[PDB]
Amino acid sequence: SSHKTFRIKRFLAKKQKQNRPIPQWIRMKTGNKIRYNSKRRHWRRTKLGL
Amino acid sequence: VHSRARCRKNTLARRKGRHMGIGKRKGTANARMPEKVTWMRRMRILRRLLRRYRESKKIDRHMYHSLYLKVKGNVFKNKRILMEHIHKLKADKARKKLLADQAEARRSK
Amino acid sequence: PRKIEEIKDFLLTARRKDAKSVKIKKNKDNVKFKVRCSRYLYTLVITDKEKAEKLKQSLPPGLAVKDLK
Amino acid sequence: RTKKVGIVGKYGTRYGASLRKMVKKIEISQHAKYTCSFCGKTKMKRRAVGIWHCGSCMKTVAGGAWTYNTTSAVTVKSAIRRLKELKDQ
RNA sequence: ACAGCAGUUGAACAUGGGUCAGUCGGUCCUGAGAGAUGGGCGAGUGCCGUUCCGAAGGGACGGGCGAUGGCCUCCGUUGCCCUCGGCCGAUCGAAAGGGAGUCGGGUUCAGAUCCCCGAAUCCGGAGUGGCGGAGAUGGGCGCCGCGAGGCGUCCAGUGCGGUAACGCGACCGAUCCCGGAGAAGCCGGCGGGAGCCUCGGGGAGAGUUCUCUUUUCUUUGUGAAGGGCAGGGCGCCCUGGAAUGGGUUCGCCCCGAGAGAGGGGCCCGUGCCUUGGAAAGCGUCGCGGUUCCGGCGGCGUCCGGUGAGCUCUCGCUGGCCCUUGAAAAUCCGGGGGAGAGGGUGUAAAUCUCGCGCCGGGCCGUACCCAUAUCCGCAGCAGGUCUCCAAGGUGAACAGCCUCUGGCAUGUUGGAACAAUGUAGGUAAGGGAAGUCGGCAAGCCGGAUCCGUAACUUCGGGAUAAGGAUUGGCUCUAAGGGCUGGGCGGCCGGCGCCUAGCAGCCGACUUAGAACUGGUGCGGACCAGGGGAAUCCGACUGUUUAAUUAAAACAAAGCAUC
RNA sequence: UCUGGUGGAGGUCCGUAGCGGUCCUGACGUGCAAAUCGGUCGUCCGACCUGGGUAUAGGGGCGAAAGACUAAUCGAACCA
Ligand SMILES: [Zn+2]
Repeated sequence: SSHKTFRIKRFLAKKQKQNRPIPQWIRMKTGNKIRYNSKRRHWRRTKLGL
Repeated sequence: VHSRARCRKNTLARRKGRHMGIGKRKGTANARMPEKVTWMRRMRILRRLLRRYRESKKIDRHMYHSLYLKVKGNVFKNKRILMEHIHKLKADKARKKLLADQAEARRSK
Repeated sequence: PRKIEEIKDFLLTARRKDAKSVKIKKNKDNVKFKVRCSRYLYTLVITDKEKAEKLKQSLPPGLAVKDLK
Repeated sequence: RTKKVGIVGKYGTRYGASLRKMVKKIEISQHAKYTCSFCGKTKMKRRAVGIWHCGSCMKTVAGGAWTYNTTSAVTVKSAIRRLKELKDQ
C-alpha cells in the first residue's frame, strides 16, 4: 500500500535494484559460466518473502 | 442531446389530470400522498386562521380555545367550513344579546 | 485580508516599515488601494475619483506602487 | 381499540396469554409518570431499573424496579421510624 | 519467448524517468489487552504476577546559605539547607476511536490541500522589555496666573458599563481545592440551512427546419480566515399576576416553583453582503507572435419562482432497554489569597488586547484497488472493507429506457442450421388419466371500490375466501399563500374591513361526468394461486463451510440441587 | 359505553441492499470453480450484518451441540 514503513521501503528498494539483467561484457570474461540472470523475479509470477 | 420536451409535455397533461386514473396507480393512496402530511397541513391552515381571528379581535380567547380543541378533534374539514361555523357562533352570540336587551327593555318598561 | 474604512488609517498602514507594496486597482464603480504587509493585505475602497487621485499623490515615498492595468 | 390486551398489544400472539397478562401490569407501572413528592409536579419518570427522575426539579430517587415505591420499602421506613422513636422516648 | 487465434498491442522484454507537506496521515493518548522491575515460584531455560510481601519522589512556588557569569549600583546561572509532593507506578497497544493548525488558481509524459502564484493559519521562542495600547494617570488644601493653566503639600488609584440575563480591547497573582470540555446508545417525528433535481424568463454558442416549433441542447463562480446582517435555538433575565383557565405541537407538552402579553440577553451562525474578488476561472467573438507566451483584446458571467422532492448537516422533541450505550493524553473556567509594585512619577509590577521578528526536524506519499496489478498454482464466472450517486416511468436505491463518464461482448474468427443436448417459448380436444409424490411448469399477482368464515391465547387468522373497476381525450367540483383596507406625508370630528370583500400569486392531488377505440387498458416492466384437514415443533433465532435446514439445538417459562 | 380522528409500538408482515442457501435431486461434473452458475427460495430493527484490533493452542481450545470448527487437514491439527 501507499502507507509503508521505512524498513519495508528499503527492502523493496534492494529487490528492485537486483532485478536487472546480466551485463554483456561478463560473457567475455575468461572462464565465464553465467549466461543469464537466473534470479530474475517478476512481480505477478513470484511474490516476495515479505 | 437528452431533451425534456416529451416529459414536459406529459407533465402538463398530468397537471390537468391525465394519466392519473385507476390504471395508472401502483402505490397505495398513502404511498402516493401520506395521510399524516394531509392532516398536518390541515392543522397548520386551521390553527393559523384561528390565530389571525384572535389577533384581529374577531373571536376572543374563550372562543379561540374551544375552536382549537374542535380543530384537533377533526370537526372541520377545511377553512371554508370553519369560517362558516364562526359566523354562526357570532350570529348566535349577537342574538343572545338581542333578546337579552329586549327582555331587559320589556322588564324595565 | 482586512478592510479599512478610513483614509487616515490607510496612510498609517502604508507608512509601516512592514509594508511592501501598494497595488492600485480601478474598477467600474470604485478604486481599491491595497497595501501588502506581513500578516494582512489591507484594502481601502474609494468611490470618488477626485479623492482617488489625491491618495496617489499622498502615498509615502519609496514604497513600491503597482497599477493593475 | 382493544378489548383487553391494552399495552401488551405490541406483542401480538408471540407469547402466552398469562405471560402477557402478568407483564401488562408491570409495563403500565414502569412507564407511568408519578407525582413528585418534592416539587408536586407529575413528572417522576423512570431512568433505569430502580432509578426514578423528576424532569422539573431534577431529583433522582432510588425506587423499585417497576414501581416508584415498593411495599417492602414503605413497611421498612415505617418500622425504622418506630424503632428510632422508641430509642429516643 | 509469454499473454491458450493474431497482434504494428500489453500489467511481456529493453533503455530512461517518475512519489517534494509545520497546517494529509504516522509520530502523541489511552481502549480490549500485552508486558518488565519488587516479590513469589521454579532442577532449569524461565514462569506467575501489574499493585499485589518495595525505603518505588531526583521534581518544584518560594525562602535561606554559598560560588560563578553578565548591557556588573544590579540581575541571572550553579551547588547545599527548609518548604511543598499519592502517580491511585515502567513500558507497549488504533494509518477507521481521541488529537491545535490551509485553502483558491496554475503547472507534469507520469507529483501535488506537498511544486509556483496568492491569500491565511496553529504551535513554540524572543531574556538583554520590538513598537503601541491597558494598568494610569483623579481629588482636597492653598499660591501665582485677569482668568485658562502652572508651583508646593496631602490622600487615592491591581479597569469599566448594565436592575438583571450579561457586555466592553486588555483588565496581576503561587502551592492548594472544585468544576467543565475531550466524553457518548439505538429508533421515530417535525423544523432550519446547503447541494442536487424542477419551473418561468434574459444572454452566448450549437442542433433541427420536408412541415411546424419564437423552439431543443450546453453553459450562465466566488476558497479559507476576518467584519456586518439575516435565520435557527434557548429549563436565560426584567415588568406583571392568570378560572369564564389559558398558551401551544403533526404528536406532545407548559404555567402562582410565575402562563399569556410586552421588552431584553446569550449561543450557533456551513446562509447572504463584504475584504479576499476579478487582476483569477469559465463561455463566446477576434488579433498576434511562434510550439509556447497563465500572449493580447471585446462582450458576458443576469432576474426570478417553487417543493411531505432526494442527500448531507444543524436543531428541537419524544419512544425502548432486568441492554443505560469508553478511557486517557490535552485544553479551559472558577474558589482562595501566600505574594509582587509605586509613592504621585509621567511612574511600577503586570496584560489571555493590536501590530512587528525567528523557527517548525524524521517517516509515508507513484500506480492497481479488481470479470487483468490483491488471495484462490493463471488475465480463474469464486472471494475481498468503504466514499459520491443525474432524467423519465413508478411506492421505491425495484425492473425498463436515457445523459455525464466508460466499454468492445469478456483467452479466437468464417461458413452452415443435422441428430442429441443446454437455455427460452408456444400448442387443438381432454385436464394429473403421468409420477413414489403436481417434481417441473403453469394459474394468481399492482392499485381503487365493495365483501370477508371456522377457530382463537381476542392480539389475530386477513391480501382469508368472493366480486367489480382500471386506456385515451374534454370538462366540472373541492382542497391554499401574500397585500390592502376613511411628489410624499398627516394635526384632525368628518370614516367602519364585521353573511370575509378586492387584487395578486401558486403547487400537488382527490372525486364526479360526457365523449371515444375491432371491450382494449396494473397493455412492457414490476408483481401473493386458493380451500378443507392430520403429524411435529409454541413463535423469532441457530446448525453438520464441501450430499442431511429438520421434528434436531437454543429460547422465554416451569422445577430441582 | 359507542363513534370518528390523531399517534407510531413490535426479537410485527410484503419486499430492495446486505446476510443465507429450499427445490429443480436443473447446469457443470478431466468444470469458470479441489463446492461454482441460473431460476426459484429464507430473513431483511434485530438473538441483525460487517472491517480492524485483541484473547483462548492440540487430549488443548471453542462449540444456540452437527463430533461441528480449529489455514482445502479433525471421533485430537500441523512441523521435525
Ligand atoms: Zn419533582
